[PDB]
This record gives sequence, C-alpha cells and structure tokens, in this order.
Amino acid sequence: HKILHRLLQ
Amino acid sequence: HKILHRLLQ
Amino acid sequence: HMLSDEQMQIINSLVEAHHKTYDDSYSDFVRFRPPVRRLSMLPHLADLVSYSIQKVIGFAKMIPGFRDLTAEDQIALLKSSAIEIIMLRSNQSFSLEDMSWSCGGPDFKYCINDVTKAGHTLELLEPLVKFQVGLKKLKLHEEEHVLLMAICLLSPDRPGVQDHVRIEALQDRLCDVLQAYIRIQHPGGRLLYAKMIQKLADLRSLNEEHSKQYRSLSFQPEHSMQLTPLVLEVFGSE
Amino acid sequence: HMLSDEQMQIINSLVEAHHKTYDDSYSDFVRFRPPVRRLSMLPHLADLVSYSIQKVIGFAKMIPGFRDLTAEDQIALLKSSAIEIIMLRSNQSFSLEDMSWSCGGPDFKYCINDVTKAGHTLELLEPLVKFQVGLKKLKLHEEEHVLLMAICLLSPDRPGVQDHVRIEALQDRLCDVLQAYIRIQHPGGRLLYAKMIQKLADLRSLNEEHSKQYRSLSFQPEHSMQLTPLVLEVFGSE
Ligand SMILES: C=C1/C(=C\C=C(/CC)c2cccc(CCCCCC(O)(C(F)(F)F)C(F)(F)F)c2)C[C@@H](O)C[C@@H]1O
Ligand SMILES: C=C1/C(=C\C=C(/CC)c2cccc(CCCCCC(O)(C(F)(F)F)C(F)(F)F)c2)C[C@@H](O)C[C@@H]1O
Repeated sequence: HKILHRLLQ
Repeated sequence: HKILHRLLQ
Repeated sequence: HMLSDEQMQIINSLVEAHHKTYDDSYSDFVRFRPPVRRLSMLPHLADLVSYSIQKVIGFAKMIPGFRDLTAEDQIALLKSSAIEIIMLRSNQSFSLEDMSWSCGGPDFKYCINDVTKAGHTLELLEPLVKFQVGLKKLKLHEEEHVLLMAICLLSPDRPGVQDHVRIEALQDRLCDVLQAYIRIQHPGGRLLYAKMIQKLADLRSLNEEHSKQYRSLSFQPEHSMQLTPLVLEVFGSE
Repeated sequence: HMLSDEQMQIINSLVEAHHKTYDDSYSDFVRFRPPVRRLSMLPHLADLVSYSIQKVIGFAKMIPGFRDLTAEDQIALLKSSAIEIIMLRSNQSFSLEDMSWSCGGPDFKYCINDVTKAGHTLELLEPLVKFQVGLKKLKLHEEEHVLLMAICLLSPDRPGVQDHVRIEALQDRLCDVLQAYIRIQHPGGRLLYAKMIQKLADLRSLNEEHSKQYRSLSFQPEHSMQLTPLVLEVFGSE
C-alpha cells in the first residue's frame, strides 16, 4: 500500500 | 502483466 | 444538558476538516478525464472517486484520535470505509428534484444512467439512490453530517482492524457527541440519532454490493486499466 | 534491383497498421486529463503516453511475424522498446520551426518546458530534441518510418527476450526490406540506411536516460499515483 502510507503523512 | 496479455489478444 | 468543551472541540475540528476537504463548487472536476455519454463513463467516475478518496483521507487525518492509531489500522479503516464515506459525502451534491448528483452543468450532473455506463448495475444503484433520498430527508445539520462520516470511519467491525478496543473508544466518544448534539441543539430531533445509526447499516449493505461489482471490473484488464492507482490500491485485495 | 512480392507485402501491411494506429488529427487528446501550465504536466503526459502504448501494441500485433512469437517475448519486446517506438512515432508531430510537438492548438503544442513539468530533466530532453531534428532532417518516406519502427520493435538485444534467434530472423528480413526499399525507391538515399540504423543506437541511449528518470518518479507515490496502470505495467520492473 505505497500510496496510502504516503497520503497518510 | 495482466493488461499487456489482454491487449495482445 | 450542555455540551462540554471537549465535545465542542471535536465538533469544531471535524466541521473544519470537512470544510477543507469538500468544495461546494466542484471546480476540480475539470481536471478529470471528461465524461462521455463499453462503459463510457468509467474513466470520469474513476477519476472522480479517486479524487474523493484523497479528500476522505484528508478528513480522516483530522478526526480527533485517528492520527494516533497505527498505520495498519488507519489503512484498514480507510480501505473498508472509503466507499461508505464517499456515498455519505455525496449527499451534499444529491438533489431530490432530479434524483441525480448535481456537481455542475450538464457535464457533472450525474444521473443514475451515467453510473450504469461505469459498470454498475441497478442492484447497487437502486438502494444507493433510495439511501440518498432518505438521508436527504433527514435534513442533517452540518455538525451531524460530519459527525456521522467520522462515526462511519471509526467502525471497529471492519476487516483488518487490530486495536478494535481503542477505535471502539474513539467511535463511542463521537456517538456521545452526536447524541448530545441532537438532544441539545436540534428541535424535533428526538428520533434523529436512531435513524442516523440505521443509515450506517444501510451503508454496509451498499458497501457489499459495490465491492462485489467492483471485483467484477478489476478482474477485466480492459476496464481495470481505466482505474487510477489510488482506486486500485484502496479497493484492491492486498 | 526490384522488391519481391513478400517484401512488398511486408511494406503494405506495415504501412496499413501505422495508418490504423496513428491519428494525424490528435483528436483523442481531448479524452486525456487536461494539461496544466510540483509537476503540473505529469497527468496529461501520462495519459498521452498511455494512449500511445496502446497504439504501439496495435502496430506490433500486425508486424509480420510478431503475432507468432510467444507471449513472453512479445511482452519483453514491448516492455523494452515501447518508449523508443513512442519517441520514433512522435516525430510525425514534431516541427522544426518551433522545436515542439504540435498535436493541437496551444493546448497540445508540447514545448520542451512542458515535458520538464512532467518530471524529466534536460539531460533527457536535450538529446531527445536533437534526435528529433536529425530524424526530421532525414525526411523519411512513410515506408521507411514504419519499417524503422518495426525494426526497433524486433531488436533481439533486449532484457527478457528468449528466442533471440527467431526475432533476429524477423528483424533481418525487415532490414533487408528497408535496404531494398531505399536502394530501389529513394533517389539520393545511398547513405540513408546507415544514418537510420545509427538512429537506433541513439534511441538506446535515450531509452536508458528515460528509464532512469522514470524510476525516480515511480518511487515517489505522490507522482506514481498520477500514472495510469498500463504505463505502470509497461515501464515497471516485474
Ligand atoms: C464522489 C462524490 C460525488 C458523487 C458520488 C457518486 C455519484 C456520482 C457516487 C458515490 C458513491 C458510489 C457511487 C456509485 C459507484 C461509483 C463507481 C466507483 C467505482 O466502482 C468505478 F469507478 F470503478 F466504477 C470505483 F470505486 F472503482 F471507482 C456513486 C460528487 C460530490 O458530492 C463529491 C463526492 O465526493
Ligand atoms: C506520444 C506521442 C506524441 C508526443 C510524444 C512526446 C512529446 C510530448 C514524447 C515522446 C517520448 C518521450 C517523451 C519525453 C518523456 C515523456 C514522459 C513519459 C513518462 O515518463 C511520464 F509521463 F511519466 F512522465 C511515462 F513514461 F511514465 F509516461 C516525450 C504526440 C503524437 O506524435 C503521438 C505520439 O504517440
């Protein structure tokens, strides 16, 4: 889940 | 590569 | 008989987050792949939902207590609840007069036939629309709408959650805020809380029917290539 | 001194495939996410390239002999060569007068500064533009352009290929067609074949620099979420 991690700061 | 297979008929 | 400060701060900060994450003008809809009216609407709706998932994530990070959960639970909660929060936040654009989502002129007016052209059958769209009218008839205050979205997002009964005690606690405080709010701030709301919590059970049922119909799209590479990566990650099975 | 029938049929069918896969009006560019002028251009260019990969795949399937390769080799060839074929097919829209790709009005006129706003530095765009002018100065016939694209696509020296003997054979027949074509059909072309094959070595070098700069994008989730799935699959490392 690379993208959700990033979006979750 | 699910998508290339499909596009390659 | 009177909301505490902490119960007021939870409302204040939740209302602010929704004001930051929800544009009433829908102007960013011109950055999406245009709608077309074989599944003509799928690229626009994929874009629209993908944008919405980004907004939901922004709401979530400001729900008091969410940020302090573990990254796993935050993702678990987001992954299972995203479509319910989107269905919920979409009511702000839903209109009872035309039974569509009016986010623009003829372009971003989303009839029921348009969402069919994105791969979904009436077995999802029939309950979803009726859910929207019944939610619309509640004439929720902004505080209630917001509180309901955050209560949805903090359900411990979701696949993946681990610390379902600590998010149970967060959801409990919010339910308490919503009941306090209705009791103190909403004339004639004596029955509102019960109907609202009933709407969450409706959402579960819509969520199932959506994930079933999505699974059908995502297993056909010709349609799944029209999805965005965020959509694929959030509704994917990993 | 005269092309055989089989060498004519290879030209005929290759020219037809490019006519089916390349719209000179660029009208489908209005289905892409619009260009914006933080990487403002990445969503449009991702869409543009993703569409182009679909067109390249369509060309490939009609190259005499390609369809009879194994699915592995077809993908191996497509995955390594896609950007070179896109760079190659893009010359048809390149214009020497303005040093841009003119596929529309001000919207789809792609300057060099626009591709920067999509995450690529001058170390890729400087050789790519000069490659385009030198390719443009060759004033290739349609038969040559097409033949060159198919020769690029049938390089055995690519990561993944297995039957590099049988695609070596296919590429050899095409090189023979191109030399026969230039010798018989192009006055003053006595030197053309050598310059064209020189352009393939240029493409390898552009291909490396692109894949290096792409790897940088695809490891930053904030930009890789702007890519399409096809792009992610074709330029990905799996
Ligand atoms: C989003 C929002 C709006 C409308 C949502 C609307 C009505 C147009 C909706 C909301 C939930 C569900 C549905 C049916 C299935 C959707 C399809 C998704 C999808 O299944 C796809 F695209 F593939 F088909 C998925 F998930 F993959 F993207 C509609 C507009 C505005 O109020 C902002 C607000 O945020
Ligand atoms: C495609 C075509 C055209 C122009 C191509 C042009 C000039 C605008 C191009 C061609 C190759 C290379 C480059 C630089 C890097 C691109 C960026 C890609 C990418 O790195 C991204 F988007 F992420 F940045 C990738 F691959 F991921 F998509 C430009 C227009 C028309 O002639 C049709 C024809 O087919």
